[PDB]
Amino acid sequence: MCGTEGPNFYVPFSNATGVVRSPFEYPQYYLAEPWQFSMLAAYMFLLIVLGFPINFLTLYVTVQHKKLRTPLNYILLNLAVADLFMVLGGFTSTLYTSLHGYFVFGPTGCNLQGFFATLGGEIALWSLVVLAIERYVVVCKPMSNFRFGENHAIMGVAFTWVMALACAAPPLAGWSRYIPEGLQCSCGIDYYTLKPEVNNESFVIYMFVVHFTIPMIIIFFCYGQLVFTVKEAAAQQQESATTQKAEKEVTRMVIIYVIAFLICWVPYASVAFYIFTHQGSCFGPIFMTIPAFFAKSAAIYNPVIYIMMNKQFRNCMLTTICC
Amino acid sequence: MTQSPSSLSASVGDRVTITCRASQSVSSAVAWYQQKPGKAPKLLIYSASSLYSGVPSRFSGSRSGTDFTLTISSLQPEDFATYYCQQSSSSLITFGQGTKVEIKRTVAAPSVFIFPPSDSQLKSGTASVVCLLNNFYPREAKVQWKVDNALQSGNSQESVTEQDSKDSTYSLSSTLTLSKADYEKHKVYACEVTHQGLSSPVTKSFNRGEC
Amino acid sequence: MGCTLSAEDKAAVERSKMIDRNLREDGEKAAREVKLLLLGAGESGKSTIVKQMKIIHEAGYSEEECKQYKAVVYSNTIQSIIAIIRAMGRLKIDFGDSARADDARQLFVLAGAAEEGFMTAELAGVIKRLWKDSGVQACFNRSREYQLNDSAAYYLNDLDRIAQPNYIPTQQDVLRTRVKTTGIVETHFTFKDLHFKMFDVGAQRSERKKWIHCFEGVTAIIFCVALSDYDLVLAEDEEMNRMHESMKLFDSICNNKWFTDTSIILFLNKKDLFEEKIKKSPLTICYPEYAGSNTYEEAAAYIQCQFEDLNKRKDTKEIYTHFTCSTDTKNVQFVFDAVTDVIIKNNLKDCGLF
Amino acid sequence: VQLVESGGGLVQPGGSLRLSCAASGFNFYYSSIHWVRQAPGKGLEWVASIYSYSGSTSYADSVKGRFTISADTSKNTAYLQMNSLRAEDTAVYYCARYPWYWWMEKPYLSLYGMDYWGQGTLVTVSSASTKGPSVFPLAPSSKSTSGGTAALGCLVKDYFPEPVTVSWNSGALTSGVHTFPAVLQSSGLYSLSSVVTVPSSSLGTQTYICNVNHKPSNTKVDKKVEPKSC
Amino acid sequence: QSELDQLRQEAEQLKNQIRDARKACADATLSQITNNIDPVGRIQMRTRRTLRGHLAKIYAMHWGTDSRLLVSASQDGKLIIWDSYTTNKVHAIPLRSSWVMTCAYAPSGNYVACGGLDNICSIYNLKTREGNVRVSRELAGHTGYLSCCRFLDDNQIVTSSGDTTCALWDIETGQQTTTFTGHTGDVMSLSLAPDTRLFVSGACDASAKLWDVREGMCRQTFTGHESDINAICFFPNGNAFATGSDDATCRLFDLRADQELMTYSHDNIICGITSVSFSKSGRLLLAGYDDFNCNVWDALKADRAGVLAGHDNRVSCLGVTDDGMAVATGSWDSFLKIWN
Amino acid sequence: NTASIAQARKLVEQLKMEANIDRIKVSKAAADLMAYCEAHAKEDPLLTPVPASENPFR
Ligand SMILES: *[C@@H]1O[C@H](CO)[C@@H](O[C@@H]2O[C@H](CO)[C@@H](O)[C@H](O)[C@H]2NC(C)=O)[C@H](O)[C@H]1NC(C)=O
Repeated sequence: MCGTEGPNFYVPFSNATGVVRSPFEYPQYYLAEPWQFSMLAAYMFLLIVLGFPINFLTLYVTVQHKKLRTPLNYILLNLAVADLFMVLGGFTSTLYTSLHGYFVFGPTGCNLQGFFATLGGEIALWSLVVLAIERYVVVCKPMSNFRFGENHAIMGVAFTWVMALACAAPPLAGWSRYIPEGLQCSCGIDYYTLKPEVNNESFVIYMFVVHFTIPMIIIFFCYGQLVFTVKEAAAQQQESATTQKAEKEVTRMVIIYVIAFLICWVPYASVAFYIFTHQGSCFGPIFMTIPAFFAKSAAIYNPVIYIMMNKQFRNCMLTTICC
Repeated sequence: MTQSPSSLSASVGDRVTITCRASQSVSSAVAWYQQKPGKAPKLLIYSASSLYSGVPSRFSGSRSGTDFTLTISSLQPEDFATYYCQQSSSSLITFGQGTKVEIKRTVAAPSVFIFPPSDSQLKSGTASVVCLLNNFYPREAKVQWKVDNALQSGNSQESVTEQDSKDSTYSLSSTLTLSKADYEKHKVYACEVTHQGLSSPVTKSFNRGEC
Repeated sequence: MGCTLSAEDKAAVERSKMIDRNLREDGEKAAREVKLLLLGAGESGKSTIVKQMKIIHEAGYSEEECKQYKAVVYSNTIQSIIAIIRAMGRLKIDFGDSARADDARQLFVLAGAAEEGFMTAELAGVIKRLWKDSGVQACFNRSREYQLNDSAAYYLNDLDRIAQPNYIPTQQDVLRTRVKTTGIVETHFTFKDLHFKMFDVGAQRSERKKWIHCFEGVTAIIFCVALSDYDLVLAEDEEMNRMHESMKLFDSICNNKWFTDTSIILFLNKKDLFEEKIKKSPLTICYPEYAGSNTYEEAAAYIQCQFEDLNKRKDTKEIYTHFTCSTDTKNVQFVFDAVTDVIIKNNLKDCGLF
Repeated sequence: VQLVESGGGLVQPGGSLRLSCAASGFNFYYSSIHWVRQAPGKGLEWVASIYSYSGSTSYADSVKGRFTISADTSKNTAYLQMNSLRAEDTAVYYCARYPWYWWMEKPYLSLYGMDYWGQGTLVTVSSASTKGPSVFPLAPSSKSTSGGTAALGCLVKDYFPEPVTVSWNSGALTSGVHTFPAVLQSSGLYSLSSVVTVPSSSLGTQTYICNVNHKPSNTKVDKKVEPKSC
Repeated sequence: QSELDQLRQEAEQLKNQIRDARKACADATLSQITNNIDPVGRIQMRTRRTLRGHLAKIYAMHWGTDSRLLVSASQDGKLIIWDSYTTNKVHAIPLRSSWVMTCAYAPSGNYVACGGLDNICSIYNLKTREGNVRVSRELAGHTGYLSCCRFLDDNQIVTSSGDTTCALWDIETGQQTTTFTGHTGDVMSLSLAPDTRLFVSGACDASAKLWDVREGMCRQTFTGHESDINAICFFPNGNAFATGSDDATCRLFDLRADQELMTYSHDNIICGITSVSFSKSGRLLLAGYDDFNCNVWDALKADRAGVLAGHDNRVSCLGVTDDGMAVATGSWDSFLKIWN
Repeated sequence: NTASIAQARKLVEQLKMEANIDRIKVSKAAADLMAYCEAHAKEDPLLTPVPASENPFR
């Protein structure tokens, strides 16, 4: 084995020289370059101070402006304030434990931080897919007999949070396990370390393969069908300039949704499958470092692009900051 | 064909409902007249809804089928008289039987007075014996009398005075028309009247032959 | 508090829930319904399109409708004869009937007008015996210039036939009874899963303030004119240009603040006769620069460029143009994909994507 | 306007009189005049009517076949001729005006009611000739209830005629009295009775006089009442 | 044919007689009389009840004389009868066409009548034994729309219409009795005196006529407005006549003085009048605006005793109850709010 | 052309009938207005506030 383990820790680096010690006892500064992790704590500070005021103005448009209320903006405000909750708890936990220099909170703190961070990423995913099918059913009109209301909206929110308890139930009930990863200042999920007690590999690859495969093909076929629908609708009409302006807008905006979503989410699943498949070799720390905070950069990357789309909220925020 | 009105009495400022129901289908040709003694009929409502000129807002009315309803709200002390229901839909013209309205009085103890017959009318050959029970409400009352320990019928007569404006009560006369020879054929008379208006009766026996 | 009137209160709550169910079904069937407004200038164009879309019905298909026009024909009968007698009473000449008993029959029938029941033989006998006086027809001659429904004598002779029970009359009595103009006529028809409701204008007013502001909520507007109006006479004076007030109507609707975000659909009814008068007469009356080119085909193009560019700097709405077609089936297609397209635009602007 | 009756009076059985009501200021050609019977003690019955514009008229069922009516529209005077009178026909006759047609005069709203009413007059049927009154005095007993009322009154039998005028007890006594209405007895004529509310202690000092005052019969009867022990 | 111009000169002579007489009645200063009274002070009212259920605008509202039942008419095609004390429905009534511009309620409480652009006014019986609401009659004969119509009595009703005329109707014969002509402009509103003998008719010719019921002759003309007239309200004794207008101004006229008394406006008030109603005292003036604010006016001192608000959309209808304890309002916000 | 001089005749006749009309002085009319306004201002239900139990709405 490439390293040592105990009740809840694992280190990939060799202990053959006998220098490795418990993560919460002594500072582990030989493991990586000092200035790089200090500097990444500094851009964590830059990222939280960058990320908060758009959320605050989102709260201000939420409370102040009553004109913008609609059943889909319940889903959008759920994404926003939910993202506030996860970024505050989990990400200020990361900032404080990075400020002390090493792992101070103990096991329970990063259990709590672990299901908050992971549940935050997946409720972001479920919010995106319920938004996608909601837009599809609204604009495309699959069957004549339906009109939009509050019922499927609150079933979408409740559906999202029972998916959150579905993701939270194995690590909380005693059916799964949380450990530190990478630079051991955050506690996510495991890829290599083997536990004969539970043998959690089969259902974590269950949830991995399901939660990876379903939403992307849903988004692809639904957005493809609506884009083709708008295209042929433009093709039969042929006189209104506003129609081809509309197909241009939905074309650019939909393809940037696909490339932005693809680029931000897919490499974490890629390295998850390749690391889970190639178990014979142990890899350097950067492979254990980049997908975590790159996924956190995707987590702060979601509100700007998914809020900015509506010109109503753009006019309200520009009127708000200009006055 | 005829029609069947109703009658009721009430206190000051009380709503009163008078109903005139018809026998067959009749259009809205109906009028209500007030008749107090000493006055001509006054027209109040014509065609069962519309008010006549000069009548205040206290009066109202309605039509439902053949049922007609008269409504008097915020009653005045001067408005007490008979009200007649009128039909004018065919060349034949039917009048109603008429109603009455009386003022409710606080209950009080009535007085019965026995008057012995004077010797002047007895020696004049014809006389009337009257037992006056006065100062009483309601209007309805019946008097019974015995003659020589036997009740007779057909020889009795009655009279009714109008309401006193001060005492607010009634005085009713019952008068017997009997010959002098029946008084030699008469020994004992007793007047006893019982009705709902009096709470408790009193017993009375005083016979002629005491001076 | 009594229990029984409290149960009447909760009974009013559940009956109020039934009322709420009626509001739910009525509000959903209103909210899914496609509403479109109808305007126009020429009577022949609007009548041509609405009679073109008209599908044939039977007047007497239902006995309940038969009861309906029994009530309406009785209403025109009794209302007609009472209008005749009061019309005689409004004359300053002393025109009474020879038979004095018929005046008692006339007062009796003025009493008989008020009941809600069925018609009896005696009243029909009254109106026929009064009708047998030819001076009543002389009063039809005098009252010809007054407030009266002009078919009235036919209703009385007809009612002489109607006196026998268990009659059923044919269609022309019903259709003749609905020969009237005023009021806005609503139509309901179905083409390819969409339910349409049209609201026309009776032309009752030249000035539009209150009823034009109450037409605010509407999906689309159909405006129809005859382009041939420059050769058509609509004048009480020398100036016969109908297109001036027609463009005054189009500019009046387009410049009204209430209809700022709603589109316009525009039709040109007459084209063949128009082409023959293009050969017969040049369109020099309007503008010379309009009549720069002799050729007949592009003469239409100027009309749609004028009516198209009369928009006042607004690009949220666009004026759809169409041409006359031999068959109605082609016409409803343009309405169909037009309203489908504008609904798609509204949903796109509602989603916030466009 | 005013509707004034004329031609009335007190009638014997077998006689006949002409009833009349004068029209004042209104058009008589366009209206109808109505006569009703007010029975004593009961309500109103309608009997006859005159219609001017059509000429036909309607009668009550019990009365038709006896009366005939005529009218002159030029003099504004309508007449009623009454024949074959019976003893039950005593009633007060009111002149009443109902408009049948309201449009041929002027354009007006529909109406259903009696607009103008006369003051009426009494017509009776009686075989009782004019007779002076027979007045029988009363006196209070000595054996009575102290605090009650003494019967100072007079039984006035077999008097004529009615209506009666309001004058009692020689002017000095204007309040405190109850006088009884007359009822029909077996002899066919009316009788009077009265009692005065007098305190029992005042019988020694104050006396009262029955004055039977009837204007048309020229009857002034001073009847003397005397105290007796009874 | 030139004689019409001659009688126009004589008419103008009668007009200068009018200005001389109105000057002779204009000698006195009203400001002294209004100056001789104490002010009232600030008034604060609160919304105690609100009403729901409508999916469309509110174009009509009318009170009953029993001060319990309120009737409100929407343009989605339904009438619903309200209970104001307990917030309960009474009846729900569908009608043939969704075009409703007016409503009314019976003084006796037995009838309700509505109408609109379809030229046909319908009167409905509420006390029918079958347990529903039935169409009794359909009155027609006008050529335009009818803006407002209200009961004077249960046997005869008055309508105003878009053919610039007014008409008296009889229910039982279903035929008009008396018609009133003489306007050149459309009739916009109607109000009748509590004595029921006189009703005045406003128009768009910036004029007002005083009409009589029995004699059929317009007796006095009131002119001097610069814009259209929307609402009318009578003083409770019938001796004062108040007028609303389009230019955010309101005037009061007198029948016996034959001159305008006081004009109400403000520099910051630029939105027109949609409804006018008095109170039982006549001291207070209520008025609706287009800019969502109903100002409460002092009639004598011509100052605003308070300002009420809280609606989101334009107010359409305003009224007071007969007993004087409540003011009801209606708006395009599809909700009703009563002020106490 | 005769219709408008007929309307001119109706105009001048209704104005001549309008000429003989009583015209009350504005002082005593103002006294009437202030007298009713003080009377039922003292009987005003919306100027004199209502007790909470005397209010039917509560
Ligand atoms: C890695 O392995 C080394 C073996 O050298 C562990 O070091 C020993 O730790 C135990 C702890 O009780 C000591 O008793 C021994 O003396 C240590 N051996 C030495 C210093 O040569 C070290 O703990 C391991 N690291 C872990 C488990 O994290």
